[PDB]
Amino acid sequence: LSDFASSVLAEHNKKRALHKDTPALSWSDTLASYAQDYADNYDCSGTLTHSGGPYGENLALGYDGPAAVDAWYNEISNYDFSNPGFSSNTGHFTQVVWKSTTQVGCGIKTCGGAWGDYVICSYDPAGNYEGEYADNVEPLA
Ligand SMILES: [Mg+2]
Repeated sequence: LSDFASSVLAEHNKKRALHKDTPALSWSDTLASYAQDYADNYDCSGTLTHSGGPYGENLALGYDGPAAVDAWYNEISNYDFSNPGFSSNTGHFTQVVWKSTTQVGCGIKTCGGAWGDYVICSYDPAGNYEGEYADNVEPLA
């Protein structure tokens, strides 16, 4: 794996191990080809829009690879494990730790000095299935 791929995969697994019964991810070359193509074509507008593809997806603007994973994960501060499910400010975290997700692949592209890096990670199987959060988003162990 490349330095970007290794550091990003490692950051996912460092976080997932903090949670009960959550296995590590592996890198997928096909997922990364998908994500890097979307990163290649990103319009550097400052707006984050999902690709609408078949995989799970996390997006960030202004962080390198590992720092993006860190920011996604830090949404745990808004997650109420007593009331699991989706919210606009927890969906990145729940995809990072989604138990049934087994593979991740990501891409990156600079958007200049005013935006920093655009980072997209694609996930297979996808996370954030409504009604399945309790089975796939475990509490801190
Ligand atoms: Mg996103």
